[PDB]
Amino acid sequence: SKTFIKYVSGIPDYFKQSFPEGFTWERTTTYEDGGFLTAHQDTSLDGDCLVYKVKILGNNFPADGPVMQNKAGRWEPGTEIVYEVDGVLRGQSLMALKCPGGRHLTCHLHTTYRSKKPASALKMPGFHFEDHRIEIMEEVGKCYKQYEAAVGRYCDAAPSKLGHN
Amino acid sequence: SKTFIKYVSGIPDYFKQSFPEGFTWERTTTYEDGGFLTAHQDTSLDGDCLVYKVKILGNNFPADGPVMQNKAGRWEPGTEIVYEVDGVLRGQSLMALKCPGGRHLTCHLHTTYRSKKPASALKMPGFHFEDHRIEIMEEVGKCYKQYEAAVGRYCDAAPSKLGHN
Amino acid sequence: SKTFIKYVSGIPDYFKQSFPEGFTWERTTTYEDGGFLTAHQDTSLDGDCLVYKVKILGNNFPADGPVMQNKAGRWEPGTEIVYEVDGVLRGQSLMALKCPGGRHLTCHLHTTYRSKKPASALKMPGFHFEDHRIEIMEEVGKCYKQYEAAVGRYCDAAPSKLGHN
Amino acid sequence: SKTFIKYVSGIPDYFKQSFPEGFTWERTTTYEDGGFLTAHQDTSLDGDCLVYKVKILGNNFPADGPVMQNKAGRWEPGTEIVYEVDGVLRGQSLMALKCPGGRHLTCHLHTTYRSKKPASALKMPGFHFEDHRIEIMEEVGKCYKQYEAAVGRYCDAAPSKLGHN
Amino acid sequence: FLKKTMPFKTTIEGTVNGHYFKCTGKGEGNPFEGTQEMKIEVIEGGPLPFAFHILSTSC
Amino acid sequence: HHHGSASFLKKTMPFKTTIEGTVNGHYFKCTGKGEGNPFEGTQEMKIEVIEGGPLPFAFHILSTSC
Amino acid sequence: HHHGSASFLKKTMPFKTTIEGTVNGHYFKCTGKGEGNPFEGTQEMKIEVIEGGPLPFAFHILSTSC
Amino acid sequence: FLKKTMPFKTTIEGTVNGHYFKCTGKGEGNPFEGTQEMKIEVIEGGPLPFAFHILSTSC
Repeated sequence: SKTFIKYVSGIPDYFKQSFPEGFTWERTTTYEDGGFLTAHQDTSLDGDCLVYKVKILGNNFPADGPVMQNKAGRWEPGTEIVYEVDGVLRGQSLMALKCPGGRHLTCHLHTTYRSKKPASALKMPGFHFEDHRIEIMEEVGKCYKQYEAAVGRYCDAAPSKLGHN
Repeated sequence: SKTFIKYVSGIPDYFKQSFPEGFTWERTTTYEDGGFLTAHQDTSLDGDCLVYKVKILGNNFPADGPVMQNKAGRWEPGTEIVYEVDGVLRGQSLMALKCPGGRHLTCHLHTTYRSKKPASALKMPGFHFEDHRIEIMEEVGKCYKQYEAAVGRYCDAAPSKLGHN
Repeated sequence: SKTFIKYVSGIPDYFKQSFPEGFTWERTTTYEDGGFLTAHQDTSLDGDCLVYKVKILGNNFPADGPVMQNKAGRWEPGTEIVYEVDGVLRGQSLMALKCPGGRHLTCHLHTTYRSKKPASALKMPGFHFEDHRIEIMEEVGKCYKQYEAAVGRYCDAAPSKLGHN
Repeated sequence: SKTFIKYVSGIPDYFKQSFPEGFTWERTTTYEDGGFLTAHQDTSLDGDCLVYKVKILGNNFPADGPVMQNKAGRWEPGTEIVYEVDGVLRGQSLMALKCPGGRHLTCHLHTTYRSKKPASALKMPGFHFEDHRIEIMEEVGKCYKQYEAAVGRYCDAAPSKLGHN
Repeated sequence: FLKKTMPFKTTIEGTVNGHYFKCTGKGEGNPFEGTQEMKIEVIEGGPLPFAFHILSTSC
Repeated sequence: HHHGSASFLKKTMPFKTTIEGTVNGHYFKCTGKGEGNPFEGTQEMKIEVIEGGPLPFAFHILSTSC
Repeated sequence: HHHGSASFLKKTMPFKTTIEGTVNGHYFKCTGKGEGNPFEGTQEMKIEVIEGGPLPFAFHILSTSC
Repeated sequence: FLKKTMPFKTTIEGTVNGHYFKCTGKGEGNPFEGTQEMKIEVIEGGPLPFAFHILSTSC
């Protein structure tokens, strides 16, 4: 849900710039224990309402793993690298499930974000970071409440000695 | 289309044993240049007619690569390792596109095959190999003819000095 | 060179705690275009001097890639996830080379850090992030000057609504 | 130990053609449970004696996995794809440990083979398969006897309807 | 066209390890502040036999 | 065991396919019709793209699915 | 072509190996001695761990290197 | 045992795509502030035929 990002340091906002046409994204997440989760998503704006349509194919989750045992715990926060490739945006990130007990199961996200504007119409962001925190606020197998906060930034914490972002 | 395999050496045929109920399969193929192709498939039998229903999500293919350029050449033959896990079959294999320039682009298939029969009604095969050759015999971007030959076997070419399969 | 990290929020310092015995680390870096770089390192303290001994095996770098063409550009900053596994620390991170021209080549780092103290002697850090910026300050193929800044932290930028780090 | 291969169907023998100078090889093996095994090897010929010099770095093997527990069972046979790239040979293959409990642990080999002859003095083989069977015939943790049989071939089991190899 | 607070809605359809499911969701967030929250309901294939967590980055 | 000889096995079996997908944002649908020899391990089919044609990517990525 | 018949090929060739490595922090060294049949594609060797023994990991991870 | 500013030294030995090299290096940093700098010299196998960058996280 990439419309909701606080960008700092003047980084252009590929997603907000995409309206009113909208954008799509596509991703495969590779889990360290063999699972794969692939998704395609369409984001549109219907009046005042953002509308998401998502298609999902997940496979190869081990029967004995945290995912299929529905003992996955909670996600840690994470940081995505986001950069232009050909004329769209690529993202990659590592995420980690903190299983009940305190141990972690990691995965790797591979994403392409596609504006429905021509990139001639867009101000493309340079390489940057998108921090996220996703929290399952309530397990109300059937009804969940989920929160996310996201920030798009450069590496402020370790500054350049050479003028670089 | 795993119903059409010639199994030698008495290897049990998970797929043919699964009828009349049928089976499903699921796969993610990871391409060495970043592409992913994910599929879910259902195999059913209606009278004498085998019925395949396939869902596909592909993503992250590079714009300048042979897939999005539609300059993929032909597949080489390949060999899948097939083995039981948690009462289902896992498969993995490496495939390679021979591009018209003669170079190759490889990919890695990660599959699970799921009978609709309970494992208790099945004779599971041990670890073995499934050789395939897929040929696009004609492009009659809208109509294609494809052939496949497949063999399920042990390693006869390099035999054991101990009597292992 | 993990002794040089500014940790915030009271995160225990696995590396500084390891002295005077020291620690080792081991890593494989997987590049998106097929290269692999594996390293083993020993860190000791000889009086007032930190001493590093490193062994490297790199392979499969494509002849036509940025690494072998010695057109790699500069590293972007990055963020490592660091967490305990069995009784040592695992790290994983994504890094990106910004090639001359402005395009990026990514890789994935897979690390284990091993104190030479028994982990009964150590205060283990929970899951956290280590931000880094590595800069080649001077190319003085034979003599380089390199700077790094590193920070060990939690996700301050996107706070928890649930009490979590 | 690639000098010992039975090549059929007239496939050129990159390894035997490389003498008397010899060849090197380099590989990273990625295990599905996180381990990596990297090697560099030199192959020389001194009179009638083949001389192998091997460097190894292995890392990230899980403490509770079959490798660090020394409960690995036996390798299954396997098949490598071998093909030219940039005037050297690439290999890739999938291997599987059959643990004493009957389950399998897989790994993926990524290899480059480098003749010490210039490519101009060599007849390069086309894409083909190298079958192997490795057997640890005895553990006489300090003395081991290992056998291997290897065959270089095309796909005869599933032939082409077009005359391709 | 965007606003400091915006609603959104989702439909998700999928198969995971051969299990079909469908969800709908509704939420709201502050796009420029980068915060959002939603409720996701499994309308087909519930109760999910897999951890919802693998859907978190999609919903 | 049990089928006696190959004379008692089905020699050929027909199949039909429906494929729906998205690749790099591009939606498509195909139908297919084929036949194979179950015990000889051979088969051939025709695949027709009925929506999203002509495909803007190599069909090859669909070969193991169709 | 050229060698006439198998009677003119070397039937067996000996080999020796030195292996040095670190696995999960554990240093070791091995020597080996073997023989193979180059054109029949078969070979066998003995591997001795001379430093870092008994190995604290499965030898199997060294099989394709030795 | 550590100090607000500390020196360090390195030896690196490796093979990359069949090319052998050896380096030495010397540097100094502030361990608690998380900053450091060093000079790396290729003493064998130079000039490297590969980008030094692949050694950055090791040196």
